[PDB]
Amino acid sequence: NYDGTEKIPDVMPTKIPNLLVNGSSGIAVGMATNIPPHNLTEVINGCLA
DNA sequence: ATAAAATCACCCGCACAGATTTTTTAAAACGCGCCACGGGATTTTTAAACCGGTATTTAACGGTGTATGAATCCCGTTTTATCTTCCTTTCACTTTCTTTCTCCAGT
Repeated sequence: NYDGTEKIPDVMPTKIPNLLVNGSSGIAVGMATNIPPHNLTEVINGCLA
């Protein structure tokens, strides 16, 4: 952490494709993102395919 | 000094609706000119009124069976009369800045 007295995970070991099913939206310097949500069953079927 | 409840400015990308701002275009206008058109004075011809008569074609009249016009009752629409308001304006007051007049200690 900032004081060097704790530990924080670098990334989560997720079982869910969260990015596609929930989307995202943010504004940065020189760029931006905009992603719509989706349906979980269709994403799972696509991953299996 | 402990409790209860509230409010606002800016940064970073991107897409779009709305508000100016040039730019182009069609209508209105002006000056000059010429010839198409209408006025005036003869020739010509034909549309309609007038006499017949005849042969149809219409309107006024007497029964039935409706469709609608005036009256009543409402509710959205638009006018008109009637309140409050923010900028213009001065203006007497207040405040604040600039120059001047002394004091005055020192030598």
